[PDB]
Amino acid sequence: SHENSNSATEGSTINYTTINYYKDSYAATAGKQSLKQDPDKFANPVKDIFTEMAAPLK
Amino acid sequence: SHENSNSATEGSTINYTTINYYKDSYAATAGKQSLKQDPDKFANPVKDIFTEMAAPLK
Amino acid sequence: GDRVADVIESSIGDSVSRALTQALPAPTGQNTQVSSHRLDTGEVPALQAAEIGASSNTSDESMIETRCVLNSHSTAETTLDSFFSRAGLVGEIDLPLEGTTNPNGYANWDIDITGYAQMRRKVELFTYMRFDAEFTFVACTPTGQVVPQLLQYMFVPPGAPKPESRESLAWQTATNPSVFVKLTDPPAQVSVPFMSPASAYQWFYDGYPTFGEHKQEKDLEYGACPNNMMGTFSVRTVGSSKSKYPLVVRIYMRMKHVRAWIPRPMRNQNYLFKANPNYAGNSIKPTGTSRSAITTL
Amino acid sequence: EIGASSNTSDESMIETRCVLNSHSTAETTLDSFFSRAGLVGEIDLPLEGTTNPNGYANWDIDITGYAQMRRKVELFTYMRFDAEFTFVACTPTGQVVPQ
Amino acid sequence: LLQYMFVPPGAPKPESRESLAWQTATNPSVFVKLTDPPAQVSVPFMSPA
Amino acid sequence: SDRVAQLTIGNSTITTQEAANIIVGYGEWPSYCSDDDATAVDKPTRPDVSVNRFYTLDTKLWEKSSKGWYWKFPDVLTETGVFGQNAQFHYLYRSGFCIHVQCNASKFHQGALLVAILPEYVIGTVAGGTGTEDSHPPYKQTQPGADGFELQHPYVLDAGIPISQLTVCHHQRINLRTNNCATIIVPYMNTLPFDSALNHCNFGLLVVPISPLDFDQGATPVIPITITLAPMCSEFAGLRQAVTQ
Amino acid sequence: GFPTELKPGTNQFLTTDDGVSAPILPNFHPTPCIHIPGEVRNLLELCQVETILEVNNVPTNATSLMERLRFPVSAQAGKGELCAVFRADPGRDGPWQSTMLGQLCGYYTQWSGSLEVTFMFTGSFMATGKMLIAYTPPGGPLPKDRATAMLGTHVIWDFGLQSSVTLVIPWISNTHYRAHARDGVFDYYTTGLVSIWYQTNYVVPIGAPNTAYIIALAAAQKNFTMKLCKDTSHILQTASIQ
Amino acid sequence: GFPTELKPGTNQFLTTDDGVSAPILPNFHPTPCIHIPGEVRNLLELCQVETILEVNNVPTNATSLMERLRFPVSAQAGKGELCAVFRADPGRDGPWQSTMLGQLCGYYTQWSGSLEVTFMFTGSFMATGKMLIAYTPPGGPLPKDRATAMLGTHVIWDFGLQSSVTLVIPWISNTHYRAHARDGVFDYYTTGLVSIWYQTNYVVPIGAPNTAYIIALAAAQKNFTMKLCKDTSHILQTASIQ
Amino acid sequence: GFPTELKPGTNQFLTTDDGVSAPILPNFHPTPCIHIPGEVRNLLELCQV
Amino acid sequence: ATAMLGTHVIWDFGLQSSVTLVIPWISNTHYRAHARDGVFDYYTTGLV
Ligand SMILES: CCCCCCCCCCCCC/C=C\[C@H](O)[C@H](N)CO
Ligand SMILES: CCCCCCCCCCCCC/C=C\[C@H](O)[C@H](N)CO
Repeated sequence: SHENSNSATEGSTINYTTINYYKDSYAATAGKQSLKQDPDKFANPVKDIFTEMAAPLK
Repeated sequence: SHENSNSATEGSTINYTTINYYKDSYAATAGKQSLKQDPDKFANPVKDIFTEMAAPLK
Repeated sequence: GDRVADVIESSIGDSVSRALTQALPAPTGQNTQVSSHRLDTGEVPALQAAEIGASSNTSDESMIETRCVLNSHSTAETTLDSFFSRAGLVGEIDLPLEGTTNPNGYANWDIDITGYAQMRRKVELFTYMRFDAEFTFVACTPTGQVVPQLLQYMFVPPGAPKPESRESLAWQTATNPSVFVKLTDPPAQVSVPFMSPASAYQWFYDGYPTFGEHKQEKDLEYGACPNNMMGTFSVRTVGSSKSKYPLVVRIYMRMKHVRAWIPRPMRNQNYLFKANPNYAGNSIKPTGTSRSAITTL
Repeated sequence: EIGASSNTSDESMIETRCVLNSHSTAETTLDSFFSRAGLVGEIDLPLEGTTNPNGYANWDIDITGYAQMRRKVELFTYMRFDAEFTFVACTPTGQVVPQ
Repeated sequence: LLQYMFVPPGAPKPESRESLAWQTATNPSVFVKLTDPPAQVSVPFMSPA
Repeated sequence: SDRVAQLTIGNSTITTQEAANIIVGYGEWPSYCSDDDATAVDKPTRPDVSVNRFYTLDTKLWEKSSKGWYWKFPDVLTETGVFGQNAQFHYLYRSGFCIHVQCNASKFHQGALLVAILPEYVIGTVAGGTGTEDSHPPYKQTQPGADGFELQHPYVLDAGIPISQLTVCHHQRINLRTNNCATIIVPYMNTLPFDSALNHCNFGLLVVPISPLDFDQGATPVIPITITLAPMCSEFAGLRQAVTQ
Repeated sequence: GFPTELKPGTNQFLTTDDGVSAPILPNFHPTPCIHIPGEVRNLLELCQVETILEVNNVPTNATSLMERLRFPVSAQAGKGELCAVFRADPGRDGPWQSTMLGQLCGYYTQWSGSLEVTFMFTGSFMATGKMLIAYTPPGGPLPKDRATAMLGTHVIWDFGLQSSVTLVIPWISNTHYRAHARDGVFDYYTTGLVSIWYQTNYVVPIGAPNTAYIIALAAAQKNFTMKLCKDTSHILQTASIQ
Repeated sequence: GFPTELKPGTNQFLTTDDGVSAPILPNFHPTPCIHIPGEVRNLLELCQVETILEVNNVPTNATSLMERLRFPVSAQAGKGELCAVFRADPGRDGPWQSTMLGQLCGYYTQWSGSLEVTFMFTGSFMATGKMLIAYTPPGGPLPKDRATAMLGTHVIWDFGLQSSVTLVIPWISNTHYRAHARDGVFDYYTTGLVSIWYQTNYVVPIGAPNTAYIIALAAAQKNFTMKLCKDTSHILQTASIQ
Repeated sequence: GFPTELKPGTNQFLTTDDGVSAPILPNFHPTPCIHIPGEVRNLLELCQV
Repeated sequence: ATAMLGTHVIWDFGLQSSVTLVIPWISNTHYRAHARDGVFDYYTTGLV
């Protein structure tokens, strides 16, 4: 419990489930990540979103 | 407690008693199985069951 | 929008598997009850009909005069967990210095556990199997001598590039899993998941994997399930030069979390090939041994 | 032309059935894709020769000398990670020695 | 490297070093190096009586 | 109320006066594929009466020196009816079966047949006899259609596995003193919820005389055996042009 | 620097250790499992199924290997003759090797419980007869006559509608468990003999065939148990697979 | 002197072990992280982006490598001719190697789910036409005519305001997951074919050009998943970097 | 990577150590025990005869 | 093999010496007139 928060994800929205036997958090396991996706960020990056049914160009 | 349910029996009626030091459940021990039998499935697979005393062909 | 009665009263779309059976707990052997003489008509528990295809539902309480026996014998050793969680030889790879098989410091061995008869016949009792595994690599010299040598055990799944030599660039194991060991150290031991695209492996595939006309040219495809081809296990001597210790790696596989479906007749004839239930038709052997007369033992 | 991708489905384009997908998205994480130890360097300490014949060798850290791990990180432009290095020392023949 | 195989009654005894009973598919076996400590296995009460 | 049976499915009907009972294979009735178990998103066609009905393949003659025959499923029904066109026109397939085998003879004939269902009945070869050749069986012999193929070495079922232990699979016995029919109801058996009917065969149907037929001359020497089989709970998916093999 | 001391049993590979090994693949989730029918949960499901006990293990050539699954029943002189005899020892080399019970018991060293033997008459409907199927417990030599065999356990089976009788070979042993008999000292574990005698005769009218056959079908019961898994012995292999 | 016993799996380096290693630097706190845009959290974000599927993989020389990203559409004789055909197998050597889906799937061994193929018309506004884009499931040979191809899945696409249609190649497989097809036994894992046929014709007025081009753009869907990470095979390297 | 340090007394076989060894046979249940008469529980029963 | 595709029964001789085949009503029309040679073959019921 007494250990330095000094990994490269301290200050990230995702929470991990790690094992560590040291005071340095970057020595811990890779753990399990959170399963959260954002495909809209790369695949539909438009200011004015449009639906499936809507023909986009009116 | 935080570990992936990723063994080849996750989704089986039988419950195990395993030991694991990893997050991968397929690394765990073989454990103890449940002692449940179904000999009727191979030995008396008939639509119309008949008793011991009943002569089967009436 | 269902209106006619020929579709309201239907059983189409009934996905629930209707079973006649029910698995009940049998931790111990069945106990025996006390039985007496019966001198009655109508009820005949000894006369059966094997024509039905079922087995005899008779007892010894119905056929002899018995005593109360409390059976405390456990059914825990006939489980698949106990019957299969016993590490057996599934492969054996030689890395000689010279010769004809692998004289160039590396060897690929396509995974089939059907090269040694002792573990094959024990899994070929069933048609479908779904298990995790634990492989174990026992590396040594032909003489059994242990030597100070470093090895690399790479798993090459399907699609991935097989290594053509010892200094090939596939040994870099960036995404492929690999293991490094010294032979002065204990045997390696990794645990493996169920890695097939199907819900179970199957040692017998009655059919062809490819479409198209089936001639004598490509007749060797009969029986090949690609849902069982988990790939290739490669091994080299880690180095830029030729080793001086000949080596033999033996692979010992142990199942865990076993499930199995559809038992089969066990083989009574000798295996001859891998993934092929062929036999010598000239030398057919009975599955037992003989007598000279049926009245004399 | 908008630059976005198709928001279509198979529910909109064919007649489909209810499929309950129980396939996990846990193996496409960066944790799983990159937590696989790969070769990034290789140093030789020969006895004679031209490279390092004097019992020492310096190797400036760049993990861009072997194509298998390079191309896998050069898929991205920025990366922030901890690491775990592992040093597998041996003779050219693979022989292990007391050194 | 040695192999310590337990061959119960009924099971096939090995006739040579390269015999096929050493595959230890159901029989229990132990592999050891002699540079390592002595092996040590625990055993149950295995008699029919 | 057990030796008589009327099997009615579709526009077909089999009456029996000398039955034993009906075997339900592995204690499971045929069924349709759940949404949990399915993976293909296409909506499958479920034709309920045009393919779920009894078909009648051909007759085999039980002579004295008969050795046995096998029929591979669903190769029996790929050139027969509305079933065998949908199987051609589609890529996937899923059905159970109700097999029915008829052999009628007098009360002065005697004999027994074993009628067994062996899943994934892979066929072996004699390896040239010597055991040196890695020969493979032809397509005539692997998938022989509805005219079946006869066994050369029925003790080992032409696969190296013994006939004696075949009663661990489904089976009934046709004892000419006791019965002349054998009804086995088979579910769908595969690792996959769906598979192609033209490449993969799910099981084989073995018919083997364990006891030889015997009669005194004067009687009728011709004793046929007819296989009669119904798909059950059939499903098809993946529609493209028709292909035969 | 947690101090420890390494004990004997280190750096040994025991093939029957139920331990934790290291995974190769992280966050792998396997293909989900569907309902496949025929899930075997215990091998004592397969020991209760009746399979063919080949008593007539006389022939050796290729064509007559189908003769080995049925033993004949002709008409005799009515003097209570002997039809057939066979030992009741499953793991022993004989008729039971042709049975699943006799092949799974090779993978185990000790067995205990009652057995079933089912005989089915494969003759004409007009054929009729009666047979005495006796179980002679241990100590009993081969009986020379039927009056010596009835003293053991027996059934009398009249052919009729139901073509099948079952003889239960009951558990009679000094020991709780019983190992595999063979020649010599391991004769301590014999289960006994089973013998079949003509009670009356095999009676047949004009026209029907004067000879029939009986098919034996052996199994086990709900009280059967096996123990101490080994590697089988009554099947061997010529080396050099492929 | 806590007694222990060392098991197999000791002194081995497995490259895929998620364990604890020893730090070199104590009490090091790294540089804090800022909001950088474009955080990738899963690679199935990059499999849903449409990238160019180069069907016209005919040229080989240097100048005509830009010809390989668009396939032409001229005017025909109206007999329902064939324009183009390509397999629907992403991991297989062909048009999909030019796609991110076809390059990330090389790093995995098994895939499952539906695919998208988007075709965009790059012709004149006065140009008009109709095409049939068929998906022929497995078993289907190469269709010789359009009437054989409509029996599969298909769309009919009329050029107009919206220059783009999408064909969803739906998930039709016996297996839950599907590995990488190739010549021989691994043809069990083929996904099928995709073929494009002139429904009517490519109609054009006076003055406008008598030939156009179509640009294919392939992606995946929200139900797509990959499994069992491996090392890619359809890119190799000549050794001796620098 | 739980750090440990190995102490003296390692890789030694002491014949009088009451420790845990590895089993060869999993899920083996032995033959049950009956009432046999004459159970010796201590050798100071036999020194009084 | 061509005839089983229609409606059928399989009849085993035994105790009950009689089977019945129901020829079911399969017609496009509600009512059906008397067949004969020529145009009135539109009203055939089939074969047995
Ligand atoms: C670091 C090395 C790890 C090696 C892991 C190897 C993975 C093997 C998984 C087990 C596969 C089960 C056996 C395969 C199937 C059958 O034996 C044949 N292919 C079909 O007859
Ligand atoms: C006791 C020895 C410990 C050795 C520790 C080495 C520290 C290395 C930290 C990882 C650095 C990441 C990779 C470096 C950046 C890039 O590869 C290149 N420099 C830029 O192309």
